Formats: sequence, C-alpha cells, structure tokens
Amino acid sequence: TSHMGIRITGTGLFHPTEIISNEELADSLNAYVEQYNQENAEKIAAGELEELRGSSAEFIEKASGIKRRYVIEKSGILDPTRLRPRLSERSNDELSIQAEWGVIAAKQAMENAGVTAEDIDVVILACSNMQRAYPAVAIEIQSALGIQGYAYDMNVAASAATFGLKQAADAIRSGARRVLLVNVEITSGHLDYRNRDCHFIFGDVATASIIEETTTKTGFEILDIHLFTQFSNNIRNNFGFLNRSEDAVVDDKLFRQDGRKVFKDVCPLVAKIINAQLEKMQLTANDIKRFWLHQANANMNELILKYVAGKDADLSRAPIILDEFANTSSAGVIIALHRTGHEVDDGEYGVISSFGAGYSVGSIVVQKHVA
Amino acid sequence: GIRITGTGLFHPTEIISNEELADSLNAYVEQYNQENAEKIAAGELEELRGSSAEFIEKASGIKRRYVIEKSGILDPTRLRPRLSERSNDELSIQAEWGVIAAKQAMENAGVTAEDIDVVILACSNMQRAYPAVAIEIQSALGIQGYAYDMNVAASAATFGLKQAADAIRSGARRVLLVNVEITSGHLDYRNRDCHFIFGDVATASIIEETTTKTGFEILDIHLFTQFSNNIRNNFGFLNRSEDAVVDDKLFRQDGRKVFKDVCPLVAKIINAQLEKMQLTANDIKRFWLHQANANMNELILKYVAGKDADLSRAPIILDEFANTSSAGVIIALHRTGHEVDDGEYGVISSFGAGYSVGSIVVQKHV
Ligand SMILES: CC(C)(COP(=O)(O)OP(=O)(O)OC[C@H]1O[C@@H](n2cnc3c(N)ncnc32)[C@H](O)[C@@H]1OP(=O)(O)O)[C@@H](O)C(=O)NCCC(=O)NCCS
Repeated sequence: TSHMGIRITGTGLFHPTEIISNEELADSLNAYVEQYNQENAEKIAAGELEELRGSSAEFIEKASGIKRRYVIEKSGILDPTRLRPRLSERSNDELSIQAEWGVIAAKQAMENAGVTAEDIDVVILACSNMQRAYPAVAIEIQSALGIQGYAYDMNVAASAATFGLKQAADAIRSGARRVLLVNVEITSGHLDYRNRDCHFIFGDVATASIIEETTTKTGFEILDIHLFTQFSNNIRNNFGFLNRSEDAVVDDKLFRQDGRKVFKDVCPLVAKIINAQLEKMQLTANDIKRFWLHQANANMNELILKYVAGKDADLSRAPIILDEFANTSSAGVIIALHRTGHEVDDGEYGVISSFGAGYSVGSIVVQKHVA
Repeated sequence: GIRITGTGLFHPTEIISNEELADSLNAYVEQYNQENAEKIAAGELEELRGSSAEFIEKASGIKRRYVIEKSGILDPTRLRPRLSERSNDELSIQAEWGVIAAKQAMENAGVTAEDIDVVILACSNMQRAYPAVAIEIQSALGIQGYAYDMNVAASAATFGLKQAADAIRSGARRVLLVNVEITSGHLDYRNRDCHFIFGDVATASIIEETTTKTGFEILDIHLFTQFSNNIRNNFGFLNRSEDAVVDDKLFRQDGRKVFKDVCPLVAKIINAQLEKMQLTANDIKRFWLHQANANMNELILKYVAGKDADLSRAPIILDEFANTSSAGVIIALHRTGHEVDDGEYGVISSFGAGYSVGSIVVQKHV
C-alpha cells in the first residue's frame, strides 16, 4: 500500500534483426583459437603463455540454456580477424545508436500504454553501459520523442531495470504523472568474444516500460520493492575514461567473470530475498502466477525457482527468454514480462527479480489489474 | 521533513595556476606550429592559437584548480595526468576520493555506516561501467542497503538530491550522495577554448528524514533537461567497434552558445520557483549557483534579485576549484552554509551540459 495506483501499463521491445546461433559463434571462437594456438605454438610448449580451449554449441546450451542471440552487426563478431561488430561513427546531428534503439522500444511501450509524449514527465535510461558521458543519452531519447520534463542516465548493470522501476515509482509518488524507463543493452560492445567461458553469454536488445499512477488502466501494480547491492569483483569491466591517463595495458577492459563464484554466491541470496519478500507480503510461493527472473542462466533460474516455489513448480511459472535472446543484462526481466505478462489474470501476483554484476539484486512484487 | 544534515569535501594536493596552464599550452601550440609550417601555409592544417592567464581570469573568475596529478598535465608532450592502473583488490581512485568526502559528511551529520540506507554516486563521468563504483564506495564504508551510479553531468548533484529525497519519502532513513569529478581525465588540454575551465574534487552530502537535526530542509525541487550538442564528449565503449578516428573523445563545447541558451533558462527557472514558493529574491539569504563562470553567475543574480543585491549573497568558489561540474554547488553549500541562520532561505541551482538545470529551495534549521 506504498504504491497504490502505481502500475507498469505498457512495455516495448526492440532487437536487431541478425541472429548468431550457438553454432556460428562456437565455430568463430574455434577458428580464432586454432590460429592463436598455432601462432603461439613455440610458447605454448614453453610454460610461458596461455593454452586456449574452444567450445561447441552443445557446451553452451548445457551451461546456460542459451540457443541463439540477436546482435547489432554479425559479420565483425563472427570474423576471427576482428571479433567485434563493424559499426560506423555517426555525426552529432544524427541519433546515436543507443538513442536510436531506445526510441524504437519507447514508441512501442507508449503505444501499448496508450500515451503520447505530452503524457510523460521523466525519462530514465537504465542499463549496464552508456555510449557516452554527456550529454546524457536519456536526454537524447527524451528530445527525440519530444518529451518535456527531465531525464537522466543510471547504471547498476544487471539490476538497472528493477532499480529504475523503483526510482520511477518514487518519482511518481512525489508528483510525476508518468515515467518512461528505457534499457538499451548493446552487450556485443563490451563482450570478450575470445574467451570460451563468456563469449556466448550476452545478446543485444532494447526494452522500454511506461509507469503511471492510474486507477483505470490495465497494468501491474507495484506492491513491494527490495533492492540490494554488495560489492563483488567476480563480475567486472575496467574500461573507462581514465584508461588513457593510466596508459593502461592490462587486458581487462571487457566483460570478465568468475562464473562459478557468481553461481554459488547469487542463487542463495536471490532466493533469500524473494522468500523474505513473500513472507513480508503474507504471500506463499503458490500465490505467485509468474516469476520473471533475470535472464542469464536457466540453470540458475531453475535452482532459485526450486528454492522459492518447490521442486515441483511448473516451468510455465518462470518464463525463459534467454534461449532466444541470451543474457541481455538489465533488459532481461523486461523482455520476460513483455512476452508473458498477458499470462497473468486480473488480481493475480507476479515477482520481478533482477540479479547480477555489482552483486545487485532487485525484486519487485506486482499484482495485475485489468480494466 | 527532509534535510541535508552534513556535507564533505576532498580535493587533491597539487595546484595548477592559470599562468602554469597558459605557459604549458603555449609550449604545445608552438611545437605544433613550428612543426607543421607547411600544412598551415598549404591551407590544410590550421595554425593553433595560444592562451593567456589574463583572459582566463577576466572571462571566468577562475585563478587556479586542484588536479589529481600535475606534471603530466603541464608536460607539453603529454597533456594529461600521469596515473597508474590499480588491481581489482585496491580501492579505485574514484571510490577513494568519494570515501574521503563521505566520511567527512557522515561525521558532520553525526551518523555512522549503520545509519545509511542508500548510496548514490552522481557525477559527470564514471571510472567504469560495472561493478558500479557507488557500490564500491558503499562497501568501503561498511554501508548496507543498495547503491547505484547516476549521470546527468553538471546537474548530477541536484538530480541526486531529488532522488535522495524521493527514496526517503518512500521509506529510506538516510541517503549518502557522492560526487567525484576527475575532470582532468576528460578535459582537452590542447584546446585554448576549454583547457582552463575544469578542476578536480569530490563532495558528499547526508540527506535524512528529520525534524530535530541541524540542516537545510528541502522545500521544492525543479529539474529540467533539454538536449543540446553544445557540450559533448563522444568517448565510450563503442568507439572500439566503431574503429573511431574523429578527435572528439574529450570535453568539447561552444561556450558562447551555451551562455545564450542556459543563462535565461536559469533565470526563468529560479524566478518561477520563487513565485511558486511565494518568496521574493529578498527572502533568499544565499544563492549557491553552478560554479563555472563568475561573470555569468553575477548576471544571473542581477536578473533574479535586484540592483542592490549583495554579491556576497552568491558565494564563489570557482576562483579556487575552477569548474567542478556536478560538485560545484555542493562545494558552495559546504563552504558557506554556516552563513545561513535559523529560518533563512537558500537556493541551490546547478546548470550545464545535457542541457540540464536543477533548482532547489531550502530553509536552514538549527
Ligand atoms: C567558456 C567561456 C569562459 C569563454 O568566455 P567568452 O567571453 O564567452 O569567450 P568567447 O567564446 O566569446 O571568445 C572570446 C575571444 O577571446 C578568444 N579566446 C578564447 N579563449 C581564449 C583563451 N584561453 N585565451 C585567449 N583568448 C581566448 C577567443 O578566440 C575569442 O575571440 P574570437 O571569437 O575572435 O576567436 C564562456 O563562454 C563560458 O563560460 N561558457 C559556458 C557558459 C555556461 O556554462 N553556463 C552559462 C551561464 S548563463
């Protein structure tokens, strides 16, 4: 009863068209590993450097549940002479790529919510990486849509959507009418496509949500929010604007992870959060029609789902979209909600729970209202 | 009832005066021109122009600034601070500065780590994307709850104060707001138009639900953004995939156009806010304005107050720190909030890149 009338009333989804199957990608890494492992063969049999392993489509799917992923530009990523998208600098007078994707997803969420630019007071860009420091990309999006009010960029990586939803609900509580929350994840821009353990994890996407105070629109009423962060170096990327002054050389300016430590750390934390949240609301797990969990690893989600809802929880109650999208970082829970929110009936309960880098966890109990 | 109950400030040790900086750039532009005698004459490359300490101070009021590392900035063969990578086990530079300012703010507010529910890092440039350095600051301080990074450049502190106030109204007890500005990391020291503008600093503030603690109670907030390319830095994580070649990956601005747009917008927002709160300029003890250019602040204060407006009513710290982007208003509040007595009013107004403007009416309580 903290957010009476505050509802997610529309979502929108954009992905780039080109697709990389697990096989195209595992092949690409394999080529690069075969040429690196023989270019440096004199030093491989010398204890000095490195021994590179490849991978296969079946190794990816069993570690993750991922099958394919959308990407901004497929040639450069798959090319073993490059291993990164082939993009072109845009002039200042055109929409940046991040603004461009955000606008596409935003127009869809606005149409789904039945609102236009004049109805929106706040724009939040919340994702794991921003294309530039200033002017804020959220302000670029606000201006492209013709929105008046104010906008800002916000980063807490994997949990940026749930943290942003709280910030949206807070701004509405204090007087905002409606908030546009945008998540643009171009993860192919900071993915290390050379590493077998992480090159498959992420895909590209833009999501958007409309949050409004309303007693007359269909949407998900926000009932309770628990945000949590606890510093961890087990996921980290050291690229930044001070690298040039550091004359940096350490090859750690991309995604890096100790996935085993993350697995062991994150699943118990998330399950503890959700269960304490359910007890606080006096809901049982059986009262929850849908768990929209972070969309990174089906093996994590299955563990959490069993910890929270029981070994016999039906799989339809925890929709998986990472099979199609791979990990879209902050946008994951929103994709899942965008695809399956229609599966929740009026009066029924759902839980949105992000978790990942920073160690950040964000968990939101919602209830559907159909008008 | 929400009050700013404590502020904290940190600046690095080494100081650069305008003449050191002008000397340094003049040496670079002469080496550049003494080299390319041909392409200047060939109508290909333009002849770079130098700088003068006299212009800097008359145009802006800045006299000196604190820098993270001095010799690399002044070196005409380098023109950027000399820094070292730290391993993940060590506190990063941005978190380190933020921790120092935060401890001072916490001590000034009479609160400890267990008292804080949210940490916001709000500034114009984050040292990395993930893990958020606000979470690194939260952990270093032993604070529990949650933390996030937030960027709206010049107005990050005022937007962050609004986000802090909103979280408290939703049930947070107290919020720590940190602004760390290592502008020497993204300034273009080759460009005479902008090399003198920015300095380095960190600031912090404690915001609390209280009616019993000395602080500035927040009474109204107006935030505004309007996209403009007149201040822009195109550096980012997609440059690599772009195979970028254009030399626009540092601070860049058209200063005259910024003045024409932002000055009347600021005067209009502050005046509209005083009307809504049924205050007059005469009711405002102190205006803590963005600390970028003293001449502009003076002109803004004349269009808001009146011909007889004491210049002391708009404190200046940019003479000492230069432009400190998001932290500027907080240095002003920290250095001169003691000059506001019980029941008196103040205005905090940040403005600049994005275009962004944030304006806050406060009232002191003792
Ligand atoms: C950046 C700023 C200090 C420059 O001051 P200014 O009075 O506007 O200077 P101008 O851009 O008009 O140019 C002044 C002249 O001196 C020259 N000049 C510029 N920098 C110089 C320098 N460091 N040294 C010597 N001469 C310089 C210029 O070339 C120009 O001559 P030109 O146009 O024939 O080439 C000022 O414009 C500013 O603060 N802009 C930002 C405003 C803001 O942030 N908020 C607005 C508050 S309302």
